[PDB]
Amino acid sequence: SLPDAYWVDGDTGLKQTTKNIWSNVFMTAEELAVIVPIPDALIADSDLPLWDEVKPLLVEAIGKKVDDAGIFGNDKPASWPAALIPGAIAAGNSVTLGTGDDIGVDVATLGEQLALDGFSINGFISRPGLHWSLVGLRNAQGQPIYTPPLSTGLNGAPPTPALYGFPLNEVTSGVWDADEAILLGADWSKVVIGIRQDITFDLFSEGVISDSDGKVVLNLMQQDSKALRVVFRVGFQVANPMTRLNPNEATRYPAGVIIPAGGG
Amino acid sequence: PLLVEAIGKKVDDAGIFGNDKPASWPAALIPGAIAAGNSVTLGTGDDIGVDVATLGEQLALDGFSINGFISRPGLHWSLVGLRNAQGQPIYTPPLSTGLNGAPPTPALYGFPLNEVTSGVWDADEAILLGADWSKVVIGIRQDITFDLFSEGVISDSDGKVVLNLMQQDSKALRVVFRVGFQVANPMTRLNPNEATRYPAGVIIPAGG
Amino acid sequence: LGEQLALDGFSINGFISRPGLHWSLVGLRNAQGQPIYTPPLSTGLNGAPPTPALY
Amino acid sequence: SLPDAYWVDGDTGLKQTTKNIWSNVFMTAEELAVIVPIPDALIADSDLPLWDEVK
Amino acid sequence: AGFANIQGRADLSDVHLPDQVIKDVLQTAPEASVLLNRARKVRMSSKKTKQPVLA
Repeated sequence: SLPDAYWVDGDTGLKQTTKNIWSNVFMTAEELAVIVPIPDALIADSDLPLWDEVKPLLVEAIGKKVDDAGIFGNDKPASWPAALIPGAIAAGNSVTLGTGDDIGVDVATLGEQLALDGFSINGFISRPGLHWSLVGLRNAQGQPIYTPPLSTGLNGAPPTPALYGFPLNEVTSGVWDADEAILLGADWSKVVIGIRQDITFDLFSEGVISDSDGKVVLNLMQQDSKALRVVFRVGFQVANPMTRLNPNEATRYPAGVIIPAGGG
Repeated sequence: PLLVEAIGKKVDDAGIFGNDKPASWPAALIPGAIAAGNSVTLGTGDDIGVDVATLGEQLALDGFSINGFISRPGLHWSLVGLRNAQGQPIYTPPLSTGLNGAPPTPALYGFPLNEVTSGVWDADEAILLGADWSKVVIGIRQDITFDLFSEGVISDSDGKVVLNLMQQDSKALRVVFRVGFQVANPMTRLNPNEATRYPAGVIIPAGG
Repeated sequence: LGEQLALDGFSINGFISRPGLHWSLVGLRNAQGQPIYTPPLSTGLNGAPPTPALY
Repeated sequence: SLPDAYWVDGDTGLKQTTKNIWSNVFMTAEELAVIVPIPDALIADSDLPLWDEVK
Repeated sequence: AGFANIQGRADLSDVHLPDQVIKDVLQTAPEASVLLNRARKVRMSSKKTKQPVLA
């Protein structure tokens, strides 16, 4: 909340009282992890150094799951808040593509909804291939719109990938769903990742891999084998403070999304 | 800091919109322009630029020249999203505008577009206010003053004690500020009629 | 075509094309009858066409 | 609760698991206070120091 | 019992499993006034001031 102040009815008028209120926000860590067993006869006689080769791909495979949970809400832990795209849709910070004349007016509609919530866009993330779909679209006059008129001719090189001077940042890791969104815009300072345990690798020469019902499937000592375990603990928060322009938590959100048009 | 902000909010709400205004103070800028007839309805012509030029002409007919605006939250992004009937950009020169390029500094006709980011702006009353800001004066009598109390009482309008700071184990912080407001409309050769001359003008929303 | 390669994760790097495509491009008019291979404001029938290229 | 321990059934007998449990206890602070009023005249007139006497 | 004793979060006290605190309040910065910055500023020294005007 905020306190008030009041006008006093002349000299020796009776002054009034006021108060102020605070509340809480929370963040919860969740765990993702995997194991890679290899028989050490194969480690010894493989020319390829298999433990140094697999680690970069495991680091990359961890990062892919965190994006998919935090942006799109897929496989999301039950304790995490709503993901950026479902949260922006529930708040009403959404724009259906081609409701205006031009994708630039739909992006501008996005900027205005955030400004009316009291936040400003400072960047995007977008679908794979968005840049070439921008060079490929036309005004109702049948001319290109992505560049100044004196640089619209098909012989010339396209510009650096951007909308309104912000880089497009196409999501090339394969996490994106183009049936859900084209573009997400946000104040990226309001999006927070809490590192509880950074990516740690452990290599084991002893013990077992076991089934759900307790059978041993691989014994590391008795079958001349090793296994690599990787673990990450991570929490996610999207932090909307109370702004002056929109007090209501149900409709104030620090991100907005452009979504695909509906079917016939 | 929240009490300094709450004081500044009440000054703007009295001087611009006239809500809960002191009786010794003159008419507030928005009700004052509306009473004088220095008013334009948004979308009376083909783009917001023609209504802004109508506001500029109305002040020139009173003998005053605009030197700046104050304006609704989110206006700049509604201007970059603006297209004519041929589907071209209105807000910047068509010969140098396309979707890759950064928007300009928020402005109309070369004047900064100061959006009011506090909660004061009632966008159901006005979109934009233009004025000669040299004619608007704030008089400071006593700067924001803070005093802390540990003895004494908060009392009712009828002399009854409502909180006793000593006997109920409590303190209180008092903030006080003293201020005057003037909008100065000298006689001009062009409009000697006090009832219709004014140094500010407003664009109001469409319809009722 | 440029978008389809980007949806596979490849970047378009150059072309090869049929005979006479360049003069097919300088003859390119939109449905409003304006040129497209060069911008309408800064090109008219008098001047030399550009060096043969595409994006 | 308290952890148990056990006798192992010979060399290479199978050892057993145990656990421990805790709960919370809560203490709330409460206030007691009184006021003693005295006239300035008595504080001035008194031959014995009235405040350091009452404490 | 011999087997499957394991330490759960439900076995520990609140003093074992505390929440971490951040002391910094989540808020936006206080907005400055319009008129106390746009209007011309004069220092008053009485409840009222007066000026002659040509009429």
